[PDB]
Amino acid sequence: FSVGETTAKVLKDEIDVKFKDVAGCEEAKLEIMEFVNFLKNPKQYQDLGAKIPKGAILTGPPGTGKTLLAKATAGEANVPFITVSGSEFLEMFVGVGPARVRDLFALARKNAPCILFIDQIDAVGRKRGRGNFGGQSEQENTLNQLLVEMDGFNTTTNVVILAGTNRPDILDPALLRPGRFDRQIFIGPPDIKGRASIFKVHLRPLKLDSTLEKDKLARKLASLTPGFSGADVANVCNEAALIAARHLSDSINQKHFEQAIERVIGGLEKKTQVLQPEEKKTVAYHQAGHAVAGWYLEHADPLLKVSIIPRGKGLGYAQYLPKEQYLYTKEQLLDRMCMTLGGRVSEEIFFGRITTGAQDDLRKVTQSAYAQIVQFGMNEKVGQISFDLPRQGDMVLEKPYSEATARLIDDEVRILINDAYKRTVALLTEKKADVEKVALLLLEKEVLDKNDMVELLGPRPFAEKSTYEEFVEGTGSLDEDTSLPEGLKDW
Amino acid sequence: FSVGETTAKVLKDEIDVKFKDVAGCEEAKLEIMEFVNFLKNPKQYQDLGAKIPKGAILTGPPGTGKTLLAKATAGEANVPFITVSGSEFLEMFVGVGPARVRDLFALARKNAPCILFIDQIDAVGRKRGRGNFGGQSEQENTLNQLLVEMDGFNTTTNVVILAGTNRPDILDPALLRPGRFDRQIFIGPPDIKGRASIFKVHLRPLKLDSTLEKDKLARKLASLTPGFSGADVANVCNEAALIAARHLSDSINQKHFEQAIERVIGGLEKKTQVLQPEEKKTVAYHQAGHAVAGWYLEHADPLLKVSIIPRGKGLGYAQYLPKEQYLYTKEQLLDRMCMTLGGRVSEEIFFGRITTGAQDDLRKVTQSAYAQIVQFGMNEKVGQISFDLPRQGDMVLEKPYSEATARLIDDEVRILINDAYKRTVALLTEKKADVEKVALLLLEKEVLDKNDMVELLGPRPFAEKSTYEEFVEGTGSLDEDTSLPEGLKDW
Amino acid sequence: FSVGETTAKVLKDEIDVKFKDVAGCEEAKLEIMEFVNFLKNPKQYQDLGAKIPKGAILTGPPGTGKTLLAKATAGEANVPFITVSGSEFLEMFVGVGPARVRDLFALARKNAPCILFIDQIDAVGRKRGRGNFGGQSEQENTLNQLLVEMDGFNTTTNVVILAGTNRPDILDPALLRPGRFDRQIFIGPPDIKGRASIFKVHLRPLKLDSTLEKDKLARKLASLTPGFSGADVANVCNEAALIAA
Amino acid sequence: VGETTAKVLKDEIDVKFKDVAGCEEAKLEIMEFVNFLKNPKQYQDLGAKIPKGAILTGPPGTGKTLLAKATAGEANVPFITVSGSEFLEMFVGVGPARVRDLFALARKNAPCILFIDQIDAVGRKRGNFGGQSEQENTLNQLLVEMDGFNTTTNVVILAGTNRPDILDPALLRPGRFDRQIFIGPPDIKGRASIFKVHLRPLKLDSTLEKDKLARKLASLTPGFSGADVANVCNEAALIAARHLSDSINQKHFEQAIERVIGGLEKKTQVLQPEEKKTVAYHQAGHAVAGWYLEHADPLLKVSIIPRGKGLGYAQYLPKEQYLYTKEQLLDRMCMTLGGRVSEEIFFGRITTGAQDDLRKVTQSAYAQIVQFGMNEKVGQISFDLPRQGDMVLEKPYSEATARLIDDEVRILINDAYKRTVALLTEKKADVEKVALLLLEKEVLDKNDMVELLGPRPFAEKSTYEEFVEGTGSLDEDTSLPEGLKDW
Amino acid sequence: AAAAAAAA
Amino acid sequence: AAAAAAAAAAA
Amino acid sequence: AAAAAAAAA
Amino acid sequence: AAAAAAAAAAA
Ligand SMILES: Nc1ncnc2c1ncn2[C@@H]1O[C@H](COP(=O)(O)OP(=O)(O)NP(=O)(O)O)[C@@H](O)[C@H]1O
Ligand SMILES: Nc1ncnc2c1ncn2[C@@H]1O[C@H](COP(=O)(O)OP(=O)(O)NP(=O)(O)O)[C@@H](O)[C@H]1O
Ligand SMILES: Nc1ncnc2c1ncn2[C@@H]1O[C@H](COP(=O)(O)OP(=O)(O)NP(=O)(O)O)[C@@H](O)[C@H]1O
Ligand SMILES: Nc1ncnc2c1ncn2[C@@H]1O[C@H](COP(=O)(O)OP(=O)(O)O)[C@@H](O)[C@H]1O
Ligand SMILES: [Mg+2]
Ligand SMILES: [Mg+2]
Ligand SMILES: [Mg+2]
Ligand SMILES: [Zn+2]
Ligand SMILES: [Zn+2]
Ligand SMILES: [Zn+2]
Repeated sequence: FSVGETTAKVLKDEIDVKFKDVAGCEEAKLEIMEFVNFLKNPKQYQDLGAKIPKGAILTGPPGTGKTLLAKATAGEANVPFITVSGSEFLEMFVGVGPARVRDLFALARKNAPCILFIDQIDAVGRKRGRGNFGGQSEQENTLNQLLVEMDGFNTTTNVVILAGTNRPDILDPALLRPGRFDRQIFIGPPDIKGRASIFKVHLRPLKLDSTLEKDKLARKLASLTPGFSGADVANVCNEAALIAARHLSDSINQKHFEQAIERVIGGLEKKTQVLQPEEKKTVAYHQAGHAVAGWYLEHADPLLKVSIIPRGKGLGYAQYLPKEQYLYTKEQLLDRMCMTLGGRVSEEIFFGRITTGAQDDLRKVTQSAYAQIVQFGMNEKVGQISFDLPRQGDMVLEKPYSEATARLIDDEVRILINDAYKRTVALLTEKKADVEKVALLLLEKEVLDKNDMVELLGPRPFAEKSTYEEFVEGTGSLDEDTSLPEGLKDW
Repeated sequence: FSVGETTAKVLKDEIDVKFKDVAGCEEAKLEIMEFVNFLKNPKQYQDLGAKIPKGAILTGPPGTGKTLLAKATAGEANVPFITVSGSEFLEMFVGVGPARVRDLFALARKNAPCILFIDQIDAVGRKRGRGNFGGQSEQENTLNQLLVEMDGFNTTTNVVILAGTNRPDILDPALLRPGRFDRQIFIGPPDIKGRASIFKVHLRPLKLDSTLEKDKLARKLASLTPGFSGADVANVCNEAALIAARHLSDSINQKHFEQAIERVIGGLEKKTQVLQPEEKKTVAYHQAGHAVAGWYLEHADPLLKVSIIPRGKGLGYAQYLPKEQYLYTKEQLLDRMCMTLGGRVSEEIFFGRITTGAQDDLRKVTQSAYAQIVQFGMNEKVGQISFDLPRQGDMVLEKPYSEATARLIDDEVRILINDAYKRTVALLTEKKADVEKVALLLLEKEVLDKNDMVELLGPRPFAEKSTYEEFVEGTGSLDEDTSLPEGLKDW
Repeated sequence: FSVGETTAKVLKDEIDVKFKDVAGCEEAKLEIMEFVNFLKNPKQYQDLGAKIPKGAILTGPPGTGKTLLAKATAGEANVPFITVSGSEFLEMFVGVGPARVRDLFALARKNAPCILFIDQIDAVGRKRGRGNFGGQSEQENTLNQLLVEMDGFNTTTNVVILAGTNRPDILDPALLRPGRFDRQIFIGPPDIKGRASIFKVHLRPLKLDSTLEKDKLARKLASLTPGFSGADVANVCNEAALIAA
Repeated sequence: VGETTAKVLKDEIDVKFKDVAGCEEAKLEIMEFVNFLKNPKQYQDLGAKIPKGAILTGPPGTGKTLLAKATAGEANVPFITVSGSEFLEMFVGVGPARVRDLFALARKNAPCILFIDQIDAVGRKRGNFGGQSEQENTLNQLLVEMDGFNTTTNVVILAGTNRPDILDPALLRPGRFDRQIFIGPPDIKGRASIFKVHLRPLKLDSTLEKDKLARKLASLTPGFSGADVANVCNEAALIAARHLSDSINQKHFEQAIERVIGGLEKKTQVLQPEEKKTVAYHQAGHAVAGWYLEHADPLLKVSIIPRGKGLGYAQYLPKEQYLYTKEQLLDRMCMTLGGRVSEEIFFGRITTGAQDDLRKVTQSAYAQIVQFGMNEKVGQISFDLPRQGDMVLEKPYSEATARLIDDEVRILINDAYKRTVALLTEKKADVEKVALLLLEKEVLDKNDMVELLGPRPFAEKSTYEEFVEGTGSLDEDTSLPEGLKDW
Repeated sequence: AAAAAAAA
Repeated sequence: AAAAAAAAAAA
Repeated sequence: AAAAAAAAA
Repeated sequence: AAAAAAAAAAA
């Protein structure tokens, strides 16, 4: 019967995504261009005896441009290109699966120099288990067919097998070997020089003011977006136009991008405030505790917008600028705990009445006091011992140590938080006038600029860095260098 | 072969739900009116270069208007509208999950500016786990096929992919990313300004009295129905017409509304299930303990009506007006516990015997004492540590802390409740005569309103707010502004 | 395949169960005759601007006459009556549960003014949680398909979604919200005023002694049967029919 | 359907027996299989039943398919190949019918090799449902015609899979797949012969000899299979023509090794001048600690240029051995703790770096206490310790034992910790030298360590010619027996 | 909590 | 654990 | 955490 | 593969 078709389209549509659209992942797009550089100019490589590399895996967190980097190859390489998804092989029969990979490559041999792309390969790339559940056997037959066809008998050349997944750890080591997938490319979330070039790709079809050059704005916008990815930048460019045209404006201001950031980080800003003046006053004194403690602690994040207008599932928010770091020390993690506890401390100093509104502040202080002790080794008494924590979605099934150790751990979380708590109480009790100044201004303007904090408290007394040019002081290059090697100068 | 089609329905019935039928949440409407305003006025959005957003997720508690806000989207938009559920994809075989997602996007992209709705996406969008049982195998092949169709090579423009869910936290981060679901919309339960405009939607088909006006009545019913959802207001408006039609009345009275608020909260009201004369003497002393302790405590709820007639799973019944407030303090939770324990206290002062009737009064006190100590930070000995406390339908596997902490918690719950118990025993002995006044009328007149408890106990010695205009007047708007922006002026 | 259909039989025959045969639930028969009073006289309710409630739930201990009170709701309005159990959904395969909810409501609309009774709904109506156990995620699929077919798109009118249960505490908040189950009705065990009336329903086919009055005997057997359920009283009048036989 | 989807291939494949080169004791036993087809006399002189074939087993990337390619080219007999997954079809009755057509194809080309790659797609544990009964009748069809070769004189059937455990024991009876040629990962003698195959088609530098380099590349690459060796010889050619270089030099091979196990050498990453100073002082603490412990692995390359999931790395030369003493495990704990110690001496602050260092300190010390007998107080016990990632069900020992275990692991780690703090404080100026040279060069080799610290004070082993003196042959040998005079 | 009672 | 059958079709 | 908050009831 | 001994990221 005619269920033997590969359901893979030989991509004939001219995709208009060149390699100039794929920014950020600079050293990852170089190793995809060498697939194109080989098929277009084989003389540079065949004079050194270099065979064609067989394939590649594109790994990374989701939303990083490992499908977009495959879209660039379709629109640039002049070879035939076909696409297929990793969950298209299995259907409701026994032969289908293995009889569908065999016609994926028999199609890919009729197109002799072609490149094929398997998206979400972890649907048929799962590691083979023992004699087990009956649905697992059909996945192993489809995988074992895929392994023979990529490296074995009747394995042709000139077929580059690109592949993409975001769970490479569940993959079979028979796929991960060279000869099947010669390169494993990890496309991680880019840094600030990478995000600044992803803004340059997507600010390009917008319409900015007579001011706001698209080059200097991309440096500003990557500063305000720490920790984003290749697709989180794509909404901030997009949804700032949908805010610019909701108010029926002619060109996108800078004030429309910041309302596109805070919508994605925060949530729906509710227009009708509903709180009574005795419970808007409590949220105001609470959000001033996040403001002032974050303002007077070194290693705390810079402040952008304290607002008691309800947003998302909260009654207020703080809008910090998280320092895009890779190594947290012990004192940097304490001043997040001494800041996240800062809201309840300001309630307790002014009112004397703890509330239930600090529930999400305490869950953060809990999880950043267990990960320091169990997961990290920040505690002298437990020791230099690291474990694995169960996540929130993960379910706590059995604790992997003794209850006499868990008695020791919980006695040390309680000392760690109380040391973080007494520091904040001894911080907001001499700055009691400064918390008073912030939250009274919150009860009229209902938001605060960072400039409003400067007009009220003064300059922040710590070595604060906020702009792009003072985040990229260290590398000394000021821009993501898209310089090509000498064998890659056909682009 | 036979199994595999998408079983979707390109709906042809003109849905009579407009955006005016959705109230309470303009901040969620406005980000879904931007999808229809794109499909009616593309020139406004494309003069700034704005692409269409590729979809949106609708999160929230049950009964907040998430399927209704998708019905309104099929109302005004002049495009076809395709509807599937989440659970429609998996059926009994392997591969028929991903083979049915592809046929969904076959029918979707066949219509060019279509809008697609996946109701209850938790059946498919469940997070991809590691190596486990084979039931998670064919679910993740259906999720990965979805993620290829949302953002891949076979991804055309102007196909809006809406979806609604109750459980956001179990969803896959690859599914909730920008590019798959650009907008993340949380529709919470409505506030009091939000609720009065939901009454205006559902007081619209009713035949009320000639005295009652639909604007003043919608404000009154929102003040009498605190904490309700959006689908509760539709039930109070429905059953007040059904109560009015049992009594053969020509028009719906306000008294017919107050019998519908009581029927939804309380349950069925058994008048014929009689008790013994030594049982009614016990139930009346139990319910007078809830009445008098709720009367003389400050932060307790204002009382509406106390009955001794059997209502549902219960011999007595009390009817309270819960204060709509978002920040419970430590005293406002003790006074809710001292009111709930007042039933056992009163039948122990008068009789000496304690019954099994205070079982459900003790399950509320227990759950409100773990929540202060474990989940909030309301305790000194445990510390300011927050844990995810398991619900009633959550079979707990193992505690997230030690055993010497669980010994520390259950000691502090005993100290907490026995301080709430002694505070109520000291209350209903100072007010011992007033409890006897209330229950002797309860044996004569089986219900007591608020007015005939003013006739017994005088006015309540605390300021109590009771009307809409008193619940709202601190803010300064008095209504919910449905003021659409400049670029949305087509509605 | 034969696995996949809803296996719910349609009692489109005129059911001989009336509200005359249900006793002890006088305050709960009034909430359920409103569903029948809507289907007989819609004009009485639509002048005020009322709608039918979409379905009611029947909580209480087993044997208190929930199916008997549901067959009386169909036998008055001459509507078809579709029986299904809450344990008939959990087939050992995957996705057969949602495949039988979609077939149940398709049968509930081919017969359009019908009254649907889902017996023991707490087997597939248990509260949805996180990754508890292997096989628990199939109940959550069957529950989410039940949520869509009741209050969502493809929602019909003139169906009464009745459902009996014993443990309403373990039910999902998404089922118990108004819109799915508009009326929550508790049917407790009968007291002695309650089940003396239940004897009079079942003593009238029997031939008694010439000295025993049915007004007197049903008062006395209700004293000699404390704490029985409604189904037990129906066996006391049936076991003694066997003993006399 | 019924189509056998096999290909009678007689093509002049460029795979010879000179292309296998390192599985030599596994090489002669397939030369014996060619001897069965060409000479049915000298194996029937002693009344020996000629076996039907072997199953090529081993880790992936080793040679269990290439050695079947070399049989097709070297032996003049025709060759037919399938995979195991090509047999199961939609219709019931095709799977146990293609195996007729495969074994009937082997009769029309009668003296033949017949290779079934990935045989674990057919050979499985039998069982039930009709989908499991299909591969039951397919595997039974394989066993019937395997035994039915008594009429023919010469049909040999090879097989190759990387999972011999899942195979049905009905395949392993006499008269069937008798031998199990285990093709395993080579030692450094056989691995240098693998580099000589793949240094052959390269245009190398003129100052490099293709045998002095193949011994050097086998020295720098321990634990690799036959696929990781063919990749380094291919990646270093692709690295060469990336820069339009004239010929491949030694620096290109040292990067292709560094590419495979390291990640992606990326320069565009931004790091503050304080967060490079923390990483440089970190991984000098791993470099000096492995330099001064006797049983630590010798240092190969330390860099702070980011590689995917890491800010820096320290490539080592793992001593490929089979037994670990109690102090050979102590010096690895004292080295893995070394980076965290150096952050504490130079700074006084403790980072979330060395999180993956502290995992290895835990999962060694747990395995050392629990599932060996390395502790006197816990005793001579061994427990099936559940691996990380899998769920832990219930402990096989008491809570009082788990209190005793977790109090001794804490003693074991602090004994590894105090030894490193005593090491990297006496040697404090030497960690200062190694780190500041990483702070300006960002990559250090072992040659940069010898020029900075002097020679390592221990009788180390790094050269290939001192790796080989344990046997005395001094080179890997390829010779034939006396009964194999046709190859 | 909008309802308090004496359970059976 | 729930089963997902892979149906081998008959003649 | 990019932004702290004050949660609901 | 072989020994890598990296310094991972924590962001
Ligand atoms: N480096 C980048 N530069 C520019 N745009 C990018 C980049 N990475 C992602 N995008 C945008 O993100 C979308 C595609 O993201 P992509 O990198 O393909 O994520 P993905 O991981 O492959 N999708 P998935 O496999 O489901 O996780 C498009 O809208 C791109 O414009
Ligand atoms: N904001 C609102 N305005 C008016 N009616 C509303 C509103 N919210 C809910 N309703 C009513 O509630 C009913 C059910 O809404 P619906 O959206 O279907 O439930 P839901 O909020 O989506 N929860 P669920 O669909 O079960 O996940 C609608 O038919 C309306 O009658
Ligand atoms: N001994 C060897 N000498 C040289 N190259 C080798 C050797 N073994 C493997 N290779 C290389 O690896 C390629 C394929 O090896 P192969 O035998 O397919 O590995 P494998 O053990 O079969 N892994 P698998 O596919 O799971 O069975 C060959 O084409 C060579 O490039
Ligand atoms: N109140 C009642 N009046 C008369 N008969 C009753 C009553 N309650 C129960 N019965 C008898 O018990 C049976 C009711 O079935 P039941 O076991 O109550 O269903 P469920 O287990 O779903 O509640 C009927 O046969 C009926 O004769
Ligand atoms: Mg992708
Ligand atoms: Mg819905
Ligand atoms: Mg192989
Ligand atoms: Zn009570
Ligand atoms: Zn807060
Ligand atoms: Zn390290």
